[PDB]
Amino acid sequence: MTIVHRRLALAIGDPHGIGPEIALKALQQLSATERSLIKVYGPWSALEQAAQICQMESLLQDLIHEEAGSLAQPVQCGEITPQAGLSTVQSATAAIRACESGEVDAVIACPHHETAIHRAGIAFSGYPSLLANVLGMNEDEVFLMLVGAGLRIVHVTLHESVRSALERLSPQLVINAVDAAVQTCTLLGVPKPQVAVFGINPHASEGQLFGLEDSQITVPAVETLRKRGLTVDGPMGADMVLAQRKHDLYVAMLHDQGHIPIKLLAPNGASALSIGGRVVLSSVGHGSAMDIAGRGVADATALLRTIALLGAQP
Amino acid sequence: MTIVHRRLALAIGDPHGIGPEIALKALQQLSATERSLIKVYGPWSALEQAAQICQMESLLQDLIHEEAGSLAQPVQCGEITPQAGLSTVQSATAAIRACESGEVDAVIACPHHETAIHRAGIAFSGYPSLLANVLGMNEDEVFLMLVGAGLRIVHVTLHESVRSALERLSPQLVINAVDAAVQTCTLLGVPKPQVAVFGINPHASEGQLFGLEDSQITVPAVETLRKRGLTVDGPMGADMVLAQRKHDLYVAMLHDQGHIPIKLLAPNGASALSIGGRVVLSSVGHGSAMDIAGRGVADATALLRTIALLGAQP
Ligand SMILES: O=C(O)c1cc(O)ccc1O
Ligand SMILES: O=C(O)c1cc(O)ccc1O
Ligand SMILES: [Cl-]
Ligand SMILES: [Zn+2]
Ligand SMILES: [Zn+2]
Repeated sequence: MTIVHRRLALAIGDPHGIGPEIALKALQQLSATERSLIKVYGPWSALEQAAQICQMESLLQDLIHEEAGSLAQPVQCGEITPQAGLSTVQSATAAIRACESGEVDAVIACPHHETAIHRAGIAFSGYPSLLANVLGMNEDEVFLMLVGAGLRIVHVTLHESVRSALERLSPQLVINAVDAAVQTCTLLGVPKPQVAVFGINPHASEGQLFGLEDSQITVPAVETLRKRGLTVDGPMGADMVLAQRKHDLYVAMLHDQGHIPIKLLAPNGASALSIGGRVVLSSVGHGSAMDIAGRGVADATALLRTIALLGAQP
Repeated sequence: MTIVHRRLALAIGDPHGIGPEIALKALQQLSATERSLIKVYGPWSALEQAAQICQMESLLQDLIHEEAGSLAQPVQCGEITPQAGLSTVQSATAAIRACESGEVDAVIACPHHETAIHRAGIAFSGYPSLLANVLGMNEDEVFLMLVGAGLRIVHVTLHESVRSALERLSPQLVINAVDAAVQTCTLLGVPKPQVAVFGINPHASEGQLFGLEDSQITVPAVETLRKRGLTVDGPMGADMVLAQRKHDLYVAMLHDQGHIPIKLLAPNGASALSIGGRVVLSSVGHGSAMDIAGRGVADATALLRTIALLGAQP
């Protein structure tokens, strides 16, 4: 059964971690045709290392590959180094540039190590930020969509105090979040999705009874999106709309509104998609696992599921 | 199977609705011993009416009853009247006063009709507010706990703008909410609960990276609760802790944090418990059903489940 129905870039993550290993393990399970659709970005030495541990030398031949994040020294499985940190960011940057340019349709980034990246002197708050830099966009014009248990939830704000989020919220920012999420839905295999916008305040403010914010922010936003031809319900109380389960995309105003449901229904298998300017990037749901790196016992189910998600048939 | 292990007050709700009918139907399914623990508050005429339609006159004898919300005219099943609206509020007020005074340990309110109550010139936002008035407490000193799919979630703030809730939050307010919820856990059959406190900010502020609020409010609150002998984890990110499902009580900081999960896992079969002073009050999850009122088609499963919850063995 085929799962890859488009061209993907696979950035192999921290080359001292399990990233390289899970990359090979995942690709091995795909057919030849499927493998020809996945271009692997990262240092070749890391991949040779993982091949020898995993007995997958045969596979390296049939691998489309672009050298990125080359190492100046041998691979040290399980060690945190700035060298590995830079490699990580260079591989992901290459993958993203390939997607920006149209050479691939999406990017999957294998696990990084924040310490590694930090020690290299590189600021990194997440894949949202990274994606912003590379494309030269504002950090807040890149959005996180969680996907899990059939729920797709884009977040208009993310990793800041609730106060800070509320101060930042505006009609335009919501419109941008939806625009990004709707295009992403095309990739995922839902070309014209039915959208629901969450209320900032409880029950979407109940007119103005529980706040003015929804009347100033979410209501204008929805009316514009409707006048531009989009099918959008709301603002409605997050709690209520989610329970109905009659929409393809939900638009959370705050981190917890979208994160709580996803993690409740999918405490392991949720994908996190950073989306900006025609680039969709998903991390893999776990860390670099330095404790097991290079012992060849890492599961590549998560990565495979991530490939199935970004690879869906239109 | 016994389900009533303590003294309960049953306010029969709108006397033109199904409240009277489901009251009799529920009580009928209980044993004699169980019935002696339930004191029914409401007009006797409504109960005679429901008996005669449902052929349950035998039961009225063995019913502990206090006249409340008497009607000045015959019962008109299926009609919305201010008379029925007042009856509703008087019955519930009596039930609550019986709980306040220590005559019963909890209160169950059968369905009301908002229009009925409104036409009587009575303000009514919900059972939390009503409970506040009757006891003469501030609306913010009463807490809503939702119960459903194994989850019990008390809310420290409720029905106000997110900004307003954040402005209200304080160590003491959290401690109060927990104190109320923990006593309620005793009633519900969980003497020594394991508690988890949600973060105000995403990831409980991530030290102080995503705000100072958790270090000012939730962290102090937890340390006090621990020093007073409670087993309390957190503050932790709402999303994360909920997914673990290793706690008996969760403490939401905002409406949506607690409401989203409950409604998602239990779009029916969820209880709403208003708790203030020693009083625990639950609604039934449905309306007065004027379309069927007095046609003998109402099920009392929902009410019976509500009795099982507030009636649980210590
Ligand atoms: O699961 C989270 O709280 C989360 C953490 C991140 O670093 C990035 C996106 C997320 O959704
Ligand atoms: O579930 C809700 O949003 C809700 C609505 C109300 O009208 C009263 C209490 C609640 O908890
Ligand atoms: Cl009375
Ligand atoms: Zn997060
Ligand atoms: Zn509500």
